[PDB]
Amino acid sequence: DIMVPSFVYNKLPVIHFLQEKRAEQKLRRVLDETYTEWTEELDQAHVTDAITRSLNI
Amino acid sequence: ISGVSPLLYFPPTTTSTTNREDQINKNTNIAIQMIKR
Repeated sequence: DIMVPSFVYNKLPVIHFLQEKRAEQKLRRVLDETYTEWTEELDQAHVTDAITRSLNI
Repeated sequence: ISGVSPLLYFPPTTTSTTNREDQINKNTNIAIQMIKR
């Protein structure tokens, strides 16, 4: 009725702070893993060159 | 260009009928094949 309640009440602030920091860390890790992937596609000049060769030019 | 040539140059147009659709179809098929590879 007296002791354990008081010590729990004393614990609350530090635990709240640490859990907030942990959530911020999770969000930071989520953001840090985001990279924009620039894809590379076959240049159409080679396609045009192959078209010309097929014409026997 | 010294020397009398035997023939007068004329346009090499011999395939009088070459539909644009067929040419673009072949270009598409070649393009698809290269892209797949």
